Amino acid sequence: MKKEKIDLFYGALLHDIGKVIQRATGERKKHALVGADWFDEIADNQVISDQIRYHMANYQSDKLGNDHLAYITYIADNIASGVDRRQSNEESDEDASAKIWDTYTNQADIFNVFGAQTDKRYFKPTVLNLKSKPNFASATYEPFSKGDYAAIATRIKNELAEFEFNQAQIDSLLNLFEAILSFVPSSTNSKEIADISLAEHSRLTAAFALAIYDYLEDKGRHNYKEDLFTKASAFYEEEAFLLASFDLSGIQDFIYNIATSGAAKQLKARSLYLDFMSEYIADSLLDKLGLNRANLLYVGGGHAYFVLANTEKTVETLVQFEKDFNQFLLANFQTRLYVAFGWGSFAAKDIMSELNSPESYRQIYQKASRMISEKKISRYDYRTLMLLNRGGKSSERECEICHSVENLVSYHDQKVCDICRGLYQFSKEIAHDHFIITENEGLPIGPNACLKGVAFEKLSQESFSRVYVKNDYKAGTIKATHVFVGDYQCDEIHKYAALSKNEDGLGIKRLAVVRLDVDDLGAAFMAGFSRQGNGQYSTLSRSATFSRSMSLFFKVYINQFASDKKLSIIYAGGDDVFAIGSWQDIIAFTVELRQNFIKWTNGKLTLSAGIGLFADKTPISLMAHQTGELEEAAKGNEKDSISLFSSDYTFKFDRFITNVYDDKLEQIRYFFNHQDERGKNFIYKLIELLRNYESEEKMNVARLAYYLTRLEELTDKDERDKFKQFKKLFFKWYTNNESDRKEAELALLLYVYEIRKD
Amino acid sequence: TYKLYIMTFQNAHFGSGTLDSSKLTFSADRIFSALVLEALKMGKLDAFLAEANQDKFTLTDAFPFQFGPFLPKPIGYPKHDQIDQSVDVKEVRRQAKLSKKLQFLALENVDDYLNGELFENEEHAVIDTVTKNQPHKDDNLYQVATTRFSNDTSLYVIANESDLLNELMSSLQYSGLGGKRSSGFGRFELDIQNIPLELSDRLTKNHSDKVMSLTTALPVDADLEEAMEDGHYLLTKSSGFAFSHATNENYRKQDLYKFASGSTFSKTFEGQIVDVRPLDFPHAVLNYAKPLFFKLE
Amino acid sequence: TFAKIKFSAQIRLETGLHIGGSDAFAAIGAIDSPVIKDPITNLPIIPGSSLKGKMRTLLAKVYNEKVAEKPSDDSDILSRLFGNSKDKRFKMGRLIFRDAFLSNADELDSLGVRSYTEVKFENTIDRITAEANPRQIERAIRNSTFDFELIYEITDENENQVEEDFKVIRDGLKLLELDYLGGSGSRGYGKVAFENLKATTVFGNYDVKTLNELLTAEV
Repeated sequence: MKKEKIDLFYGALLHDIGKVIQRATGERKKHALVGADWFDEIADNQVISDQIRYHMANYQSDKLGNDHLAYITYIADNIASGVDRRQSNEESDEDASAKIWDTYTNQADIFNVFGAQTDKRYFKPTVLNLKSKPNFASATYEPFSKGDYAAIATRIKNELAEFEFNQAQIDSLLNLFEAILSFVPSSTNSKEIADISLAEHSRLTAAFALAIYDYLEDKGRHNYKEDLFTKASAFYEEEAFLLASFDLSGIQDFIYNIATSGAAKQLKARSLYLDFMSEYIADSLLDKLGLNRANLLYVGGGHAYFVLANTEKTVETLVQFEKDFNQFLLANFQTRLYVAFGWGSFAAKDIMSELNSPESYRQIYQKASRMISEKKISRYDYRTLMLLNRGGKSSERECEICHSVENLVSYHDQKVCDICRGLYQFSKEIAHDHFIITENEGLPIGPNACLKGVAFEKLSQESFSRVYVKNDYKAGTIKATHVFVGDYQCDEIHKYAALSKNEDGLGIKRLAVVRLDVDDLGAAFMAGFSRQGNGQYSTLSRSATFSRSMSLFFKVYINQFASDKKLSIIYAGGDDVFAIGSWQDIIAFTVELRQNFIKWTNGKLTLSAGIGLFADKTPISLMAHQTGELEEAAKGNEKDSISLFSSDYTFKFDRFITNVYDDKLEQIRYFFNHQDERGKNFIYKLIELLRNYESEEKMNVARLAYYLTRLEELTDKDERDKFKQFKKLFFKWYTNNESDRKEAELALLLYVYEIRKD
Repeated sequence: TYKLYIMTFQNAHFGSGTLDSSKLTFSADRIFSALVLEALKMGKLDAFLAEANQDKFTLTDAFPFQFGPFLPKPIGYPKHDQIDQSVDVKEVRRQAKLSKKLQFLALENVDDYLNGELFENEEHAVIDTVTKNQPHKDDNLYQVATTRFSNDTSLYVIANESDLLNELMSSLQYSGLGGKRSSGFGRFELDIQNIPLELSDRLTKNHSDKVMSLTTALPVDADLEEAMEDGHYLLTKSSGFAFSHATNENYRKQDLYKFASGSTFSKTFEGQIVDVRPLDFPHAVLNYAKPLFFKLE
Repeated sequence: TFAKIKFSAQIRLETGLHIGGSDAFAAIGAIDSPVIKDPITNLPIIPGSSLKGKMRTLLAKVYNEKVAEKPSDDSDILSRLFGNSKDKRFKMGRLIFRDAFLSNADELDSLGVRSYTEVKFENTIDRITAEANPRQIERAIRNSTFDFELIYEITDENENQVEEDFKVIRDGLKLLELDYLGGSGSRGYGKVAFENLKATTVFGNYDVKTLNELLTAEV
């Protein structure tokens, strides 16, 4: 895109850095002036300087030309905050501004305005780091401190001292901004709620400024002052934006359908490959329109949302891009993968909290969702279907993994297709942190574009169009797009069955697969904030801060939750979590993740989990299928449930945590490490009497009283004055109700799996 | 369009691409192939081929039968014209998920599903996997998936009343249906029942209103356009290895993409007994794609 | 003549049977070595793969006249009934096995049993230190019966070998009574008997009177 668009984007993104400098230094000057002065100390660019200086249109508008870009940026800021700041009169009286602005308040938690009203929490402003322990919001973190922002300002100045404001560096700046201001409020107005990070605020301002620029360029309207300042109320009514989206169907089937050995390496490679396919689709769509990742609201799980200019050229470019990528998917994966695009026209007034209404903010999503659904139902036209059904191929042999016929090759005396071959090659390249896009080298990720994972030292010897860096907040020497995925891996999957044994040989030789899902994520996105304030809390900014909160929780933070655990996180994006490892570590990881989530979201969103146990060398597709069934069963238990190893042990998460994992299983490892192998068999008998209580209810209870008082006689002298507790304990667990019987059954089964020697 | 053939299974395996995958119900190409093999083993293959060449022969995918015929969910009718409600988004997403999970509806309320009503799936079969080994080479540990039915639930198809088809079904009931038939899977007991008066009046083949398909049928090239513009459908592969008693080596047959059930259309079409055989092959491989339709309000 | 004969019988166990299923598949079983069960009724079953494999192995020591490293260089007698994947003319056999479900759970309930399966406790004694390591194995109860039902298909250009195939099947069944069904049967598991072993024609027409009397005579 043009140099003018580059300058406009940079001015829109850097307009509120003066707020950061003002909070760090404690100066009493206006934030725009401080930002412009600080920018002039580090870069000689007049256009960005005046954009930062005059991003409030009330500040010396008469000195600015009618075609000046700040009249765009200004109104874009009004779009990003969600509130028309002209009506609040906060820019015209300094004395009132000193009493309205509460500068001693940190960023509020996004969940303070989510769901039912609860206690308020506030985030301590911290620089995001991959290895850091979580930054949970807290009501104690409300007071503001200058020392926290001192390091923020120092690092921002150090990174922007030698920054080049050109095209190729643009993406890296966004990463830097995400690294620093994700826990700093955009506005400290007492009348407003500071749940919006300045991070996303500046990204949204830049995206909307680009959209308005494209719209005005299409319509030939270059009098920005007249259109966006004098007639801003009229511009707010014009349907100026397109809420676009794409959905890629076939991700689960493509990832999990592996039939032979080597399924682990393929499985992780396909997960990374498909995430990068989604990222490349988003970035190539943005490149074709001359936009950048600032317009990307959310990417992940095959779902991506964008805010685009509402022009016929945008609709055309969307249709032709969708057709080209559908042709590419038909050529490379036949009908397994299919991308469907979506869009809905909306105005500025549909997302400002003071002007919009809840059902319109729902309908702007619903239009794109409905159109995506209709395109998903009717996929291919007559010509494509006829081309698919031409037949006429005499192939004796098939692919051993994905059963494809196209382009079969021999490799390690197996017969793989071209895609399988590329994925086997890429499985050794996933260890690198740099992934380039070439024209014919690597896994075909797009039209005349292939993805290749290349080490850093060889990057200077490779030809590419775009480069991606995985799990890095540091702006490297190479201008690269930064992506974050959950990729923790302790050992190989085929070793996890044997790794469940301890140093003493204790533990069953089994492995576990956990599938976890966030409950009603889509309902949370659509109307999770609409419960409070009569729906005044339904705007784009808070929904997309919710999206970034979940993204940082599930693509960066799960890697820290999985630290020091013998497991691998295969897929972690959006709401679906897939992990595989030793069964004890899998259970502990699931419980820890649930607890950290319930602490992160204040309790307002729950998970549902399925944990399937399997033996060594179990084919991965079967493990994924059975664990998906267990996850569905856990969902069926009014959600907020965990299902362990079959549907019969479905519990509420809090019940499993409080009563089973940390209560009964503890009060069984205890007493039952005090009994020999002769008395560690009654553990099987107590299981049968719990599985057979509905037969012979009252003599099954008697059979218990007897069998419990026999374990307490087969013991050892005074070791038996210690098993006098089990009898009293397991008796009441047996006699209370069915829920505690099931909990004791699961606890006994867990203990049996822990102490097994075979 | 004449009878309501019922097959009561105990264990079955309908592979969807792998030995460890088993669907609840099979498709009509599988049962047509089973009939072809039983007819050729009988020796009366030519008579069955001549019967299939006629336009009277109609077949449909197996559907669940639990005290009444079931029909596949009509893909393409979640339409808001009968589901327009003022409920919250949580309930809208819950009902959308419930309808997406739904695959089969009872006959007595199919039109009720078109009135905006929401129904849940019923317990028909449990799909479980069993591990087996070979105790002479200690490396093969293969998993087989099953479709063990319960609660007096059977499968049913709709077809013309023919003595050849009746005896073919009777020989099928001791030969199994799909999967590892010589291992304890696929066998069934057959029953012949009359089509209910609320169903036979709806099974149609030739008119120009809204028709929901009952067979995994690929239309002829002449009328695919009408299925493209105003047709809602799902695409299903039909790949696999072509069984053959004439070749030592197993040949993969051509992958063919049909229209699933129940795909909704605005007009009926004609099916194909498509030759999916590989080149230079001695005998044909017939893939049956011929639709039986259901009228909608 | 296209007919199908159905050898139906009641397999009565005479010792505890341990066919054995996957730990997490046949339900999560606390015992170390669970037996395979029905996924709904949770009653032990005898899968048709078990019977087919054991019968093929037993008749592989009699009707093979040689040795085979794989179940592909087998005799024509075994290939024609069980099937051979690499032979064009026997890509599927004439025998169709079925799972044998529990058929006398009522009789077992009337006798007074509480479970249709039992836990047998064994141990191994070290040959040097003379220390005993215990072990548990799950078995199906002795007097449990299962519905055996095996079908043999007679087609055209196949009536010449029928009088042989009959004998083969009979021999196999006899060997299944003289050997163990799947499990640790060299140590006493899995001894079975066939009761009411008779064959009837169920599709088409065939003479099974001589076969029926020889089923009771030769067994």
